[PDB]
Amino acid sequence: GVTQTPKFQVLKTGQSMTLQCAQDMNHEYMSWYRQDPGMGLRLIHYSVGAGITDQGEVPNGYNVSRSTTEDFPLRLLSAAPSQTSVYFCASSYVGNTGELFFGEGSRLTVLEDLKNVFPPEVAVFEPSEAEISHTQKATLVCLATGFYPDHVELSWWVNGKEVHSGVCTDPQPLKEQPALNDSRYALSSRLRVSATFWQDPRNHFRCQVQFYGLSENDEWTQDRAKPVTQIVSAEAWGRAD
Amino acid sequence: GSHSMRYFFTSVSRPGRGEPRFIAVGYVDDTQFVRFDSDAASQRMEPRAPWIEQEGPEYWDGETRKVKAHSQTHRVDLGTLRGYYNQSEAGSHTVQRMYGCDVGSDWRFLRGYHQYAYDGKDYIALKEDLRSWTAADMAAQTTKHKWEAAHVAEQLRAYLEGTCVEWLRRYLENGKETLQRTDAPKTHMTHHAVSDHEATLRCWALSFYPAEITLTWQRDGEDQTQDTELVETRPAGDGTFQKWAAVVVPSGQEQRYTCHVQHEGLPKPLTLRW
Amino acid sequence: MIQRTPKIQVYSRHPAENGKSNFLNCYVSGFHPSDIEVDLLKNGERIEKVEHSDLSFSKDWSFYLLYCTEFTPTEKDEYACRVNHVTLSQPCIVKWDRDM
Amino acid sequence: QQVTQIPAALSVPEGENLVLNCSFTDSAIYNLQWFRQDPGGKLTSLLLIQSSQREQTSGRLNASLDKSAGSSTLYIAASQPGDSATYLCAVRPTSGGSYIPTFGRGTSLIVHPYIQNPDPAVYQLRDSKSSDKSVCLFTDFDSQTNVSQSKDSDVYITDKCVLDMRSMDFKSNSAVAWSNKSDFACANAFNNSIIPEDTFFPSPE
Amino acid sequence: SLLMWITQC
Repeated sequence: GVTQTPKFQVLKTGQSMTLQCAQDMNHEYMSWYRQDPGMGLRLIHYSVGAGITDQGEVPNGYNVSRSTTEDFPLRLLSAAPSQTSVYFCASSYVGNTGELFFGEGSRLTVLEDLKNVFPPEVAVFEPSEAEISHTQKATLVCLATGFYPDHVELSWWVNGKEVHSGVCTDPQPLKEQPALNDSRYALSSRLRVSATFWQDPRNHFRCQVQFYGLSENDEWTQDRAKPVTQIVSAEAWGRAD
Repeated sequence: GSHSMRYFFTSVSRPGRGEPRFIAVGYVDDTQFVRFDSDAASQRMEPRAPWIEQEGPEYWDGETRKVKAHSQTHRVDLGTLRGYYNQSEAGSHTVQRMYGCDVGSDWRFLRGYHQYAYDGKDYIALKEDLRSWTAADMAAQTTKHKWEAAHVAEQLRAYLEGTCVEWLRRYLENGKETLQRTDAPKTHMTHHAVSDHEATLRCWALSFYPAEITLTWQRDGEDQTQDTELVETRPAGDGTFQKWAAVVVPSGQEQRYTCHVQHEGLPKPLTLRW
Repeated sequence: MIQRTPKIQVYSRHPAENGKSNFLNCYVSGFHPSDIEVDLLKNGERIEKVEHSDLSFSKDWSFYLLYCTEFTPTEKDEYACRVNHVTLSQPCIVKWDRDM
Repeated sequence: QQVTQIPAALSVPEGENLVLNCSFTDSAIYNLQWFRQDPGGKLTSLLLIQSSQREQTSGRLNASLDKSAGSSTLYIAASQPGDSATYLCAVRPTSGGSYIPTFGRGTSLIVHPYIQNPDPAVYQLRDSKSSDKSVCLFTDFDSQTNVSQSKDSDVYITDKCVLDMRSMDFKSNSAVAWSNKSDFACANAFNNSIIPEDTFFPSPE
Repeated sequence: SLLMWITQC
């Protein structure tokens, strides 16, 4: 398949970054796109073979090379905020079906000031008294707040096992200060179990949030914990009321 | 007469001294018009005949781009093919491809081709119906199986049956002065005492075009077909061709023999006598 | 088997006339693999500038190339094509005969 | 040349078979491919129709290709809320020599969950560490109930998302509201599209 | 004009 690394990345203006892309399908054609929030794929570069490359729609600030069949690295010479975006690598045969194969995607965020990168605050809210008696179900709400950038992955863990049934996280986060350009984000997720389950004191509930922030080796000087990539989690326990 | 556009591709692997070599050449009848070479510094499709130069940059960028996609596909075919015959990586091998179309005297479509070879032997080829394939051996069964899976033939149809001939007609009328041309053969004869009881008669045809020609020796009107030495039609170097046919006859009987030269640019078949 | 040795014909572009500039051709054919080495010789000496056509091949898949160079034929001067290929153990020389 | 997909938005209730349109100006194409993309997520290929073909199928998905009339249709059997996403159709040229594809801007699909016997309500959940800090949960509401956004900068309201209790074959919609402010205790939070047919408002303490 | 799409053997 097509594997892109990294998936998340934060940069300060001026840094040179390389997004890797590789495939093992012997595809002759590999391409790079950037898609800004609900805008549309915009072609940066593409190549049909080892040794060749061609520009696309937005090749500015982006260099590319194809030294081999498998790898098609995209490099930003000098990072700019305007380049903050989601990048997609895509490959295909230059014949056969001509089916496109997109990579996982890579979220870059270019900031002129690394201060503004905040880890999430995570809190869990216990099911309501009324709910349980009225519906015989218990809905836990997890709330991740104050994080930036919008790079997070949220999961619910019940009794040490990731659960998916009865969950729904916001498709996307919301700006705590919509007026601001660089507003910090919030995100809510729901885990609904049966009343009898929430009412068992043995049951352990936990909401974790994986945050992608600064590379351990990034510059930092703030009376505040270096907002590095990390996990922040809150938990709660079942109660016989 | 008839006309045709052919594209020949050669790819040779190099055990351990760089990428494989790719060489692509395009022809219209017996006239090369484009060429690409992995090892040339251009890295572009180059014009090789006068007409065609009128084609705009978009055309060149395109053919250049397409022909590199061809070199990758072949770069890979070299590895996959080893795998099918489970061959070592030590010796180089060769992959060849030849696709194109033909048109009648009226430029109407006639035939389509798409053939492939490995190490100088047939591997796989498109039947005349442009819908099925012919696999030479068990390795090609695999190439064939995935080609009918990826509806390859159905996709080629489009090209051979149309794009290919459209371009051919185009090059045919842009090149009238070169392509529509016909050059009758400058003809003559030789006589050299071969053995002590006989003398070779060699019938010459020179600077003619197209290459299609027929040299025929006769004795007493009955064409003595076996006993006729024919060299492979060869290029003169200037866009025309040369060819000869010879017969060794018992000395004295030279008056009895006759050479016959048929060629499109010839209004009526020649016949020469020593 | 997997190898075909080349055919070699050596001739001039135009009819040979002593003392008149012309082109000495060497047409190698029916060979495979493609790797081939071809020189033109003036009285044994290898002629330094020689050009050649782009590699192509026949319906039987064998390769063919035309090597060419200008020369001025004479009576005594001997010309020849010298070819080497994987099918050959010795360089293969073919003298130029102007009646052929 | 140009790929068009209208209606640009599509809203239906789960269970209904639906159609997604796709149109292209240049019929000279090698293939048409349908993708799927969810906000924050990646692109997922759905079907790939070669120019030589027609009806291609995968699971509940089915799609036709009428390359003559520059049209393709994506079918979907028994709509599941999980189908909600953006669908895109892209093409690649029969010639031109760039293999560069062309995308449409896609159609927005929202498959609303069928909440058999709804039970609108607004609960108040409390932080399991520090009291005081709590949250509001509008829940169990009907598919015909929009959750308009907040007008207050100190009030946050997340849209509805449906969650599924698979083993109990039960689905439910829910939105969340909260503040740092010392002002409301639910009841007021969702003042916008409330639809209080039965919005059970528990009596706190 | 060359063929645009070529399938690997």
